[PDB]
Amino acid sequence: SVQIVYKPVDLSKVTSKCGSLGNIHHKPGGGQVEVKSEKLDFKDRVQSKIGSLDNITHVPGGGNKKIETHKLTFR
Amino acid sequence: SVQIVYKPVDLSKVTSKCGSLGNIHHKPGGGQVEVKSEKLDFKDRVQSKIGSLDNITHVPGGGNKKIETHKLTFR
Amino acid sequence: SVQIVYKPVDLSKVTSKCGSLGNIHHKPGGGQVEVKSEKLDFKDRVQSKIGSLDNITHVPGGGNKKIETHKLTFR
Amino acid sequence: SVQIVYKPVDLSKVTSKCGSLGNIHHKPGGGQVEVKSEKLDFKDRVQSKIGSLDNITHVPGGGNKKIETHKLTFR
Amino acid sequence: SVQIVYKPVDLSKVTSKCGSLGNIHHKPGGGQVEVKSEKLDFKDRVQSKIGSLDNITHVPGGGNKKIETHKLTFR
Amino acid sequence: SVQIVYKPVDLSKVTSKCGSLGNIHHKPGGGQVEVKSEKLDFKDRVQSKIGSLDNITHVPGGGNKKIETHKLTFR
Ligand SMILES: Fc1ccc(-c2ccc3c(c2)[nH]c2ccncc23)cn1
Ligand SMILES: Fc1ccc(-c2ccc3c(c2)[nH]c2ccncc23)cn1
Ligand SMILES: Fc1ccc(-c2ccc3c(c2)[nH]c2ccncc23)cn1
Ligand SMILES: Fc1ccc(-c2ccc3c(c2)[nH]c2ccncc23)cn1
Ligand SMILES: Fc1ccc(-c2ccc3c(c2)[nH]c2ccncc23)cn1
Ligand SMILES: Fc1ccc(-c2ccc3c(c2)[nH]c2ccncc23)cn1
Repeated sequence: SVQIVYKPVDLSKVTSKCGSLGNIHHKPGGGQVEVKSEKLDFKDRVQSKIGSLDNITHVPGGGNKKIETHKLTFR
Repeated sequence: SVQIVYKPVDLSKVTSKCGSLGNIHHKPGGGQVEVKSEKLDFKDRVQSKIGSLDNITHVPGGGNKKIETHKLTFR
Repeated sequence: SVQIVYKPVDLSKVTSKCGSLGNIHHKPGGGQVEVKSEKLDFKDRVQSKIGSLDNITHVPGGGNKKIETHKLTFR
Repeated sequence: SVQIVYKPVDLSKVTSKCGSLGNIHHKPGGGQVEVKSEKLDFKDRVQSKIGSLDNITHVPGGGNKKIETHKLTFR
Repeated sequence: SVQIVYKPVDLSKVTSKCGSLGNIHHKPGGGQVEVKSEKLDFKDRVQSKIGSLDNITHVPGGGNKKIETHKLTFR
Repeated sequence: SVQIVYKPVDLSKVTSKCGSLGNIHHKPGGGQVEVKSEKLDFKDRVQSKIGSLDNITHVPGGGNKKIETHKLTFR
């Protein structure tokens, strides 16, 4: 005989209050970029990125995160 | 005979209060960039990034995080 | 006979109060960058990053974190 | 004989630059107001104001002012 | 004979630069107000103000001011 | 014979630079106010103000001021 009771209770709270949020300024890559190449030999795969790439401004009002995992394994 | 009771109780709290949040300024890469190359031999894979890349401004109002794992293993 | 009772109680608290938060200035890479190369031989993989990359401004209103793990193992 | 030449030259400048302007919160009179009167005799004019009156939020983008007066008086 | 030349030259400058401006919070009169009166005799004019009155939030982007007066008086 | 030349030259400058400006909090009158009166005789004009009145939050981006007066008087 085997009896297993799995009764986790979650009454938790993840909250945030922000009176005002803003005046955010993100300016990447305002400088001049010059790339001058001459007599280059590439014998394999080439990946090149020039300029302003993949810059992120992320401004969530809350941005609160809850991660919870439940696992019952029986053998 | 085996009896197992799993009754965790969570009444916890993750909170934040912010009266005001802002006036954030992020300016990466305002300087001039010059890359001058000549007579380079590459015999394998090349990855090149030039400029302002992957800069992040992240401004969450709360940004509060709760991670909780529950694991019951029986053999 | 085996009896196991797992009843952890969490009434904890992770809180923060901030009256005002801001006037944050992050300026990486305002200086001039010059890279001048000549007669370089590369016989293997090359990774190159030039400029202002991967700079982070992270300004959470709370930024409070709770991590809790529960593990009951029976053999 | 009387000769009068009035030739003022104005090449002046009143300018302003604002990158962003906002997140302004004005909350007057959030408190409870109770006025309880009994057996008052007024024998003349009465002016009464109760509550939230005449509060101003004024947010001009420039709000720049130039005042100039020119006066030539001859007798 | 009388000769008068009035040639003032104004090449002046009143300027301002603001990168960001905001997150302004004005909360007057959040407290409770109670006024309890009994058996008052007024024999003349009465002016009464109770509550939150005439509060000002003034947020100009520039708010720059130039005042100049020119006066030529001849007798 | 009378010769008068009035040629003032103004090449002046009133400037300001502010990288960011904000997170301003003005909270007047958060306390409770109680006014309890009984058996008062007023035989003349009465002015009364109770609460939060005439509070000012003034946040100009520049707020720069130039005042200049020119006066030529001849008798
Ligand atoms: F289905 C998807 C969804 C998303 C992406 C994805 C997102 C972001 C980036 C990316 C790929 N590669 C990068 C390199 C440098 N910086 C940022 C990124 C690819 N496949
Ligand atoms: F079905 C889909 C859906 C999305 C994408 C996807 C999204 C974002 C990016 C991407 C691919 N590759 C990148 C490289 C650099 N930076 C960003 C990205 C592809 N397949
Ligand atoms: F599905 C996805 C989703 C996201 C990405 C991803 C995100 C960010 C970056 C990335 C890849 N490579 C980088 C290199 C340097 N700095 C930042 C990043 C790829 N695949
Ligand atoms: F033609 C006009 C135009 C405007 C007004 C005017 C404006 C503002 C106010 C006012 C009168 N009396 C007040 C008392 C207390 N606080 C503010 C004010 C009267 N006549
Ligand atoms: F033709 C006009 C045009 C305007 C008004 C006018 C405007 C504003 C206000 C006013 C009168 N009396 C007040 C008392 C308190 N607070 C504000 C005001 C009267 N006559
Ligand atoms: F035409 C006009 C224009 C404006 C006003 C005016 C403006 C502001 C106020 C006012 C009168 N009396 C006050 C008492 C206390 N605090 C502020 C004010 C009257 N007449």
